[PDB]
Amino acid sequence: AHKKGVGSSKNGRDSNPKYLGVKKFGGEVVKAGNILVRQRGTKFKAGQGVGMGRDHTLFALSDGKVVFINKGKGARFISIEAAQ
Amino acid sequence: RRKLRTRRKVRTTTAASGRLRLSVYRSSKHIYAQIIDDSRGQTLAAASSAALKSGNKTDTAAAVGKALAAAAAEKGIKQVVFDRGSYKYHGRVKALADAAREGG
Amino acid sequence: QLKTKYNDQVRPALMQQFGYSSVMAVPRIEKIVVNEGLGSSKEDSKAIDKAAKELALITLQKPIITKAKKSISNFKLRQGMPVGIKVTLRGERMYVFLEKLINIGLPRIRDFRGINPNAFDGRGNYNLGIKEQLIFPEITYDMVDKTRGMDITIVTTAKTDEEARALLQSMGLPFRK
Amino acid sequence: KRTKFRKQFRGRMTGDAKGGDYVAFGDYGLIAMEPAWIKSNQIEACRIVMSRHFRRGGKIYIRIFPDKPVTKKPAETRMGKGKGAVEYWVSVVKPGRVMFEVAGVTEEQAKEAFRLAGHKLPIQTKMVKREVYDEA
RNA sequence: UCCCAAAAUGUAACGGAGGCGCCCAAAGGUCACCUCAAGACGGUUGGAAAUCGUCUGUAGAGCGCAAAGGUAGAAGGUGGCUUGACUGCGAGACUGACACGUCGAGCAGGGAGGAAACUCGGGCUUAGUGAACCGGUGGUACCGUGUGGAAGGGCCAUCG
RNA sequence: CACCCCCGUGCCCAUAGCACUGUGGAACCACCCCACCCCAUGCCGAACUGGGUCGUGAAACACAGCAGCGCCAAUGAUACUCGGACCGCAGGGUCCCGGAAAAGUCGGUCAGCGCGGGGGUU
Ligand SMILES: [Mg+2]
Ligand SMILES: [Mg+2]
Ligand SMILES: [Mg+2]
Ligand SMILES: [Mg+2]
Ligand SMILES: [Mg+2]
Repeated sequence: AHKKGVGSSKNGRDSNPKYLGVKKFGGEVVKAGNILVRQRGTKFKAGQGVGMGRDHTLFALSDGKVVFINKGKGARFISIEAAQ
Repeated sequence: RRKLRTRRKVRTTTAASGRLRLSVYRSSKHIYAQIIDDSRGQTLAAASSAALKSGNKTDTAAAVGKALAAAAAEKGIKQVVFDRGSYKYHGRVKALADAAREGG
Repeated sequence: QLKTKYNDQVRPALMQQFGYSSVMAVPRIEKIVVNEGLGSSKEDSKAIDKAAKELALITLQKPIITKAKKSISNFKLRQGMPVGIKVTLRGERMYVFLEKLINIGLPRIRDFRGINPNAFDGRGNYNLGIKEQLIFPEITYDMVDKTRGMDITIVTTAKTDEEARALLQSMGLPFRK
Repeated sequence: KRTKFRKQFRGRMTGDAKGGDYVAFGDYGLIAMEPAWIKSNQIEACRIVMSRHFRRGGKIYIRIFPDKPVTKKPAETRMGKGKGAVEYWVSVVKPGRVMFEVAGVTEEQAKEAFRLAGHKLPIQTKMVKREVYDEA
């Protein structure tokens, strides 16, 4: 036993596995359920036939074609323009 | 404030529901109770109060709602979405609802 | 109980003093705010009811306790603890407490001469300062706990301090000469 | 010299001068022709050289500041971690960057104080004059 | 979690920084309502800040924590009513050598909020964890050594 | 979408915004008016909410002017760079070929486009 410290200060190991990003892109065919975006907050917000999971995951509600709408950052949307 | 209109107007999930929206202008005494189409930038039915108020101004309640409900069948409309602008759904606007909720 | 005495004497006089295009463009009194910024050095559960009950007899209104902004500064500062007592007066209840001031409040003050006239709230408003509690019509040392005071704010529809200054005095208000 | 508040450590990379005019503040300047890391002590060395030459007044503009922290080898090893916080502070200088500029002194007075300050620097320099009014 | 990381994903070092091993019965569900930090000028204990008032104010605040993303048409702040922090299931994807891990529309039984469209299978998200083996406990009545029971086991649940 | 204007509601969400300045009242909208209840304020009809005029168009709004500020923003040139090929012991640099900024300057803007209902051309 010493009077100094428990864990030694000034470290540099530590980091984490992690994934993320866009899964399906502008002009891709999607089946219903297909995840099209993995993200943190609401980088991209849901549109036509596009849902939003607990972890802001954007998925297809109904089959079709992925369409991206870029209004100017923040106002970003993914939609499904149903093929039929 | 102006945040209340945009609030209910945002919670009115347009195309997911399939239904048409029913707007109301009860801030003044010339209630505009309109049937507005989601997709097309169109207003279908509608019933005002300026064109003969029937003496009443706030009591014209059911009158504008009845006028609307009847005008809806004339077009076919049966499925609706009511949008209480900033109006706390209680008097003037609560009657217009039942007036249309019983007139079709 | 004062309404027409605001109109008939003050209202036409301001168009006969200045000259407004309409009866609506003439300055008006928006609201009267009464604030009791106690606590800090008076952190007691007993003192909470004290001024609040005393305020309920003068304004005829139940007062609200404006809690601290959760400011946990160096000195005696913490979470949302009771630090101020507020009551708003507008319309009917406003003129009941305003008349009570010019008649019993303002003259029946020990060491009285008049109130500060100098440029107050630059955008046509007034913020009165009271330095005692035993100078009110319904407040006496017989049925109390200790010795204190209060603060009062007068909100007006006046565009400038120039137009605000006239309205206050012509309603009946002391100015040190 | 050193900076007041920071992060502790840095890196390294280079390419032609980004933010260095010609005639701002002073009448005559001293421009870098080579890239380097200007040590706090080399600037101090140049300053004192110029200040001494221009005895009284004080019209020396040091347009460069040492902000980059550099590290060191305690004595041996490698069987340990990242090192030496407190070695020395540096200013990343790229060719074109005005390091110093003088005022209220003649062409001849300035020619010399810069000729002197040049001998204390780890790079080749050039003495300059006016005719640069880019954006103000 | 950020940086390294070379504008997809991924990527090492005894490289540079910093957190987690829980918490919340509301800090959950839903329906209502509210809108921040700061500064100037004016005022009771006061007076550097405080409680009040007007004027500026994408947000310079907040979000139980670390940081990043996100966010005021709220994810911030306040209240009513509540227990979906449900049981049986999973079209289809994300992610990993596996074993794990993530997201999820839709169907049934039953509910909660709301007039209603609707929303609800915990929390703005990304940490708050531990295979298997042996075993404690509530349920179940599958096996049970000739038969009928029983001991013991199996099976749901869950604790170490 | 004969034409003017107004009240609602869209697409578009700064070339749509702010400031300054001017016009509009009894059509529409705004304050206003009173409130014991329906309903509402951790206090106050401020806001919600109810009954209604008058009075005014002050405030708000709508519309119009304007280029002071915001916002938008070239051409040229450079930075940087895919591929080809080199220089320097090095930090670092060059040539050929396409690609191509950011900032700045010229300048451009006080939007454009729908649907419904109300009131005017005495
Ligand atoms: Mg620009
Ligand atoms: Mg090529
Ligand atoms: Mg190359
Ligand atoms: Mg070589
Ligand atoms: Mg080229």
